[PDB]
Amino acid sequence: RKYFVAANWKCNGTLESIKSLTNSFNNLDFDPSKLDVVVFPVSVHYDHTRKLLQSKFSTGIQNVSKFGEVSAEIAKDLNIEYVIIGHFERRKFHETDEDVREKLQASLKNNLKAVVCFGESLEQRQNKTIEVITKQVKAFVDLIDNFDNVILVYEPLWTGKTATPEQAQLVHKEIRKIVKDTCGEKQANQIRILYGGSVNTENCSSLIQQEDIDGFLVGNASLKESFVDIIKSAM
Amino acid sequence: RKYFVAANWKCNGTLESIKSLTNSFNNLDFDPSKLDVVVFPVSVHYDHTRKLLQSKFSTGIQNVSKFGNGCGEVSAEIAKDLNIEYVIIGHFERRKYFHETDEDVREKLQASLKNNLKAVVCFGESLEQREQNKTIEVITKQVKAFVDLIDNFDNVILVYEPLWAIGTGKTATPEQAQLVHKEIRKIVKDTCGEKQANQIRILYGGSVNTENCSSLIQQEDIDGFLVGNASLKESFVDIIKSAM
Ligand code: NA
Ligand code: NA
Repeated sequence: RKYFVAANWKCNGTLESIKSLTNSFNNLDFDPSKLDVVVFPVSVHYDHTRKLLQSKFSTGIQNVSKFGEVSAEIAKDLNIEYVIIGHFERRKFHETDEDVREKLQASLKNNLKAVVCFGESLEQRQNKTIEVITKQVKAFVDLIDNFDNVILVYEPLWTGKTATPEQAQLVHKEIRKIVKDTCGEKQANQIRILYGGSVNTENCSSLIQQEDIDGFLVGNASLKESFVDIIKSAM
Repeated sequence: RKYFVAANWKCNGTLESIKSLTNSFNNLDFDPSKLDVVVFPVSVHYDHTRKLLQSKFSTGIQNVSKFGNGCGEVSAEIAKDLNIEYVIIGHFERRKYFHETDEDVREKLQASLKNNLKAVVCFGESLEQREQNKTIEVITKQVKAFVDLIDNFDNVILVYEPLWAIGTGKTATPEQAQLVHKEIRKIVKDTCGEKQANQIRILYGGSVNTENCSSLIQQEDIDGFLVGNASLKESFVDIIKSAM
């Protein structure tokens, strides 16, 4: 299964900053049949970003409507390949597990690929981690039609605490067993589970080495040149 | 006051349908020094739309974040960097489906005006509110939530959305609309002064079609429209024509 590294630029960038940053990304020699690399710019930067990045990179948008909203139909029509669903920022705009299920159903009926985010809070980590994550995942997992095309992301919302690569691997493990339980062992073995906590050039190798971590959804470190080194950890 | 006609495409369009629609719009001869016509396409259609439209049309986006730069949001800063001239704030759909509050509207307007954007600011009362004689109460509270932020009164445009006559069965008439706009205008007179109240554009944001536009625009305190699905049509040109 293909490792997958994603740049979530969140609400950042200017037309010049994107030219320079996409240029440095372009400089990276990687094989896209080996490794998926996905850039998620702000909506109004999408066409600019998609033009500038080479075809070896995929692109997506950071949210999609279950119905100011970008509909899945509109994304389909523009050849926009990926959408992010359920990012904790969106949940903390009050997005619920039901909204996440319903966005995924909308995206999948339109031939979109989805990067779906979940994970447990500090308080829930009352030893409620597998419970919280089993509920979050069961809320949408039955919708998955092709297990190459839905990418899960564990976001350790649990603050002044840091997650170790061991603690990440343990939650990945249990997500892939939730999937195995709920959908089958071959499905679980197919699905990419990315780490979506704090990822930088210094801890990325320790995480990608982990048996159940297949890449990353990267926030602030993906606004820098050196994001190419996070990609290189996955090469 | 120049009249002001806005096309809110809401969640609609493809690339070819936009090429076709923008071509029809470009065929209309109006004087943009006498009439403001603003198109608000979906975010991912903005670049395409702005290229296809002639300069007589202004453009904008349908929502803006209250947070600056720092998932899913377009900041006022990013908009200003893209030379996006207008934003829509407070549309009923955002108040309904995203829980947008009067506080969010104020902060969005604050972020917008600090970044040199012009703002189309929507408000309006529900059926239940109107039935309890709360029209004036609710509109006063909604307008007072942001009205002290307005500097140049050409650069903020108010929109009355009669939620009570949107998907309720109920229809509003032009007299009913005019009465509300007059009340809105006195709110602005009472809070910012006579000159500012007579400068500000107040649009009707209820159901606007080829059928009703002229009945609406002719009322004294109705200065235009924020038009939804009727703006996804070539005959949007005839709505503009009533304001010409
Ligand atoms: Na791995
Ligand atoms: Na009038």
